[PDB]
Amino acid sequence: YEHATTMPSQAGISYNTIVNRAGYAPLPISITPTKIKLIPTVNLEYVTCHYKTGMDSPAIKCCGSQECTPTYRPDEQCKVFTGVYPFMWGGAYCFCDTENTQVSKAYVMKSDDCLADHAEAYKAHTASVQAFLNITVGEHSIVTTVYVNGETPVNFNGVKITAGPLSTAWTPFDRKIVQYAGEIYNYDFPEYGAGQPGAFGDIQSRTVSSSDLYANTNLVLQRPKAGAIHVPYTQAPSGFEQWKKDKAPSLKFTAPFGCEIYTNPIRAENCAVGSIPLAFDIPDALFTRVSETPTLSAAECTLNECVYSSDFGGIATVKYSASKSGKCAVHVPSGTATLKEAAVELTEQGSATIHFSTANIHPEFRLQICTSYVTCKGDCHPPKDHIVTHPQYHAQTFTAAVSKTAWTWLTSLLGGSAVIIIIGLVLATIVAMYVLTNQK
Amino acid sequence: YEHATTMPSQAGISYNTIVNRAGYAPLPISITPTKIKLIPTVNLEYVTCHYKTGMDSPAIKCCGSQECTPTYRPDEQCKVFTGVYPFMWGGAYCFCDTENTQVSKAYVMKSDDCLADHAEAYKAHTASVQAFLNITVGEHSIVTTVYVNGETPVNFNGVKITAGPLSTAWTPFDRKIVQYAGEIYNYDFPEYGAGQPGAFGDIQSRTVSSSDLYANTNLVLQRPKAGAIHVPYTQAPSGFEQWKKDKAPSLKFTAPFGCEIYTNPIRAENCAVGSIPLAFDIPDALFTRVSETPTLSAAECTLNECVYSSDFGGIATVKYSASKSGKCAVHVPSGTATLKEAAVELTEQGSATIHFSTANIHPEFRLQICTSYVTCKGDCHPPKDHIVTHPQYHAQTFTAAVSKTAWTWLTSLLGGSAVIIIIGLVLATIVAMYVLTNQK
Ligand SMILES: *[C@@H]1O[C@H](CO)[C@@H](O)[C@H](O)[C@H]1NC(C)=O
Ligand SMILES: *[C@@H]1O[C@H](CO)[C@@H](O)[C@H](O)[C@H]1NC(C)=O
Repeated sequence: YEHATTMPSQAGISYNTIVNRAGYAPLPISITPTKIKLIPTVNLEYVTCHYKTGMDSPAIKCCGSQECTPTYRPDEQCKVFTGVYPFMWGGAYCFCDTENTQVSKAYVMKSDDCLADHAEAYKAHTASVQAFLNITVGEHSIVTTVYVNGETPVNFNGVKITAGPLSTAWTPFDRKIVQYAGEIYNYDFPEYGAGQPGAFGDIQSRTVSSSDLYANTNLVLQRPKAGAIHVPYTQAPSGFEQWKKDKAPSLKFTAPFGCEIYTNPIRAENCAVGSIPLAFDIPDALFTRVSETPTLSAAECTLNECVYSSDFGGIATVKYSASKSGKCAVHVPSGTATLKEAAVELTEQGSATIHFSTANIHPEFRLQICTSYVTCKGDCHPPKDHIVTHPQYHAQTFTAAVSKTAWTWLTSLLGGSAVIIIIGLVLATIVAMYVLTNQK
Repeated sequence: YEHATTMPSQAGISYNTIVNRAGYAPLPISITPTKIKLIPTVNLEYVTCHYKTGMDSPAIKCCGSQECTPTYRPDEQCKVFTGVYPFMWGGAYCFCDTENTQVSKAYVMKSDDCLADHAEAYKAHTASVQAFLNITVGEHSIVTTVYVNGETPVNFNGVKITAGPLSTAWTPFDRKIVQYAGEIYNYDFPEYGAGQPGAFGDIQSRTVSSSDLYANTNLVLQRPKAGAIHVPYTQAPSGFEQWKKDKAPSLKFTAPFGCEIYTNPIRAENCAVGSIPLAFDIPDALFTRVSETPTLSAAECTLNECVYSSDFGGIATVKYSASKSGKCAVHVPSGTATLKEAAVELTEQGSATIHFSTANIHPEFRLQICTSYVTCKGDCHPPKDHIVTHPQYHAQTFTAAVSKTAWTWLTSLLGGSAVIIIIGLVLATIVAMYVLTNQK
């Protein structure tokens, strides 16, 4: 037997349904999502951190001249200044007043703290969805991680369940993300080998331990101060620190649908978007006979009180005269009310208490018990608190909260609109016939 | 300056271009794709090998009874066969004619050779195109790997180059692929936990070293033969061996467009499909004035010998009277002839030989020397050999091979009919005017 349903993607809220074969005991099914994870496929582009302008000692040649060698280091600048007269603590370092040269080199590498303070630039695509589910089919329970691709099955006690695919392809991440300090930022970082000075990714390394290091920090060399041994340089400040000075709140605080953004692996959790289409395959063995389950006779629903709040604010009592005791499944086929429980203990005679949540002013829901269907009615009152801290436990309709008196006005005004028109047409036809009869 | 072009995705065949500025020396471009890789993203969800049906030693009890231990191993089956009379090498085992019990249980494990002789099932999507290019711009050369996403740039001598994205999204790998013995198969394997007996994936392990194993092989325990201590079982023959028996040739032999399917990483190399858009950003320092390059005047192109073969069958010469010697670029802006080279040495006066490949019988191609432009015209003969081992080095048009006699026949059959129609219309108008004039 193949069953199909559609459970909204909302963690922490149960989803109870019932499988009704033509002549067999109903089968209760409950799916409880404890966590829904969306994990994009991310590949590392590069890693950025503060740079260090490590720079070689200035080689001074007296009374002569020097030439520059490349040495092939990231963003290396080498320059020879002629006419220096360097000084030390001991006195004048050189014995020629002029024609002394000083060659100064300045390169850039990753800082000493790049092994801990670095931001990784990822590219994300083709997100994959997983869900932690507590499933209960016909008293057969399981707690398992299901992949929400519409093909991977979770199987237990002969029952197969295939979840998904998620009705939406929306993902909180763009095509380029930046992960720093265990916090995902949605940033459009420069491509590798295309970084710019003063901005994110001015220095780039393919990996934290990688030997290669692109570096474009606008490094230039200035002439040393007269009578001083040092290598002056003026380059644009670190792009990593500048990015951190203003980077906007992370995806923890800006992701739509209230997603929770986590790292290792980069994932989103409890995104309240879309619905998961569930497909059950229940073997015929689990469908027992009607005589084995209690059979209900002479049952009626009484609505003790209803308050159409977000939580289970409504209650009902069913007067029942059952064939025997035992567990009995309860359900609401309509979408006008959702029960807290999908089962109830049932005695030979008595009354059963059922908690439910609804959004209707005047409920009219055709509740199902063991095999019988009892219509349950009543009135609801507004909840006593304006703002709550939990999501909505039901689903509303466009005509849910109209209430009887608004129906009365809308019908009287629209019906009265039609009645007067009908009277006008009747009078017109009558007088037309009368005039035609007046023709001699 | 930004120069955008396109290049056919055909490995080995050099693609030559000339970029012309307003009044500066033309700049040659030469791109040689040595190798083009298409690398899909693959997720491994299980591996499969030959199974080994393990089984415990039978537990024999004389004048007694035993109970089945709960199953805790892959496909474990346990049965307590009663009324056995085991018979060891040292006579009968039990002194008890009947009410002797034998517990026999069996289960499935991976074979001892699953570390090497296994096939791993991947899911493939979102192929990532890569290329290996020789780029030559203005006597500046670089051999590099270019990611054919339309954003990653390659830098050399101040020149930016961005290739891609590939004009087509075609990939030879299906959604589900299988790697075995270095060969890739487009196999629609069952999902993990859905393996069936006697078919590929009857036993499934998430990874090679994983401690989990899903086994479904119809293992069934049979009653032991009288007087024998052994565990008789029955199960479907291994699905891995059956798949190996009839699995069809791998993608290496069936992939369209002549792709070469390689492994580690799973990739398709040298597919003759699609085109790669190229975008060059050339710094303005590379362009030099026409005065520096050797300008040319008073030249004409004579076609020595043309054969429209796949290779460079056409040979022509240009009689040049250059202002000075040096390098000079040559290119055909049209597609009716592709030159062998994009550079030639010019003396003060002389003749320079050019090799070109054409697909048309009468090449009226508008050759472009570095400064002067020469129209080259002639006739061609068909090639001698029906089959060659080279790909086509030129691009053919729909009207390339129409020749002159067919043009005359077409411009006769069409055209003469239009002339006859014009004559008929003229005669009709003339006689209509004549008959209208004769009203009086
Ligand atoms: C399902 O299992 C989870 C984890 O053990 C638990 O938090 C949740 O309350 C369970 N739900 C039901 C209906 O048993
Ligand atoms: C392209 O690179 C390969 C590898 O170095 C080389 O064999 C080949 O000659 C190169 N082609 C050109 C035109 O430079």
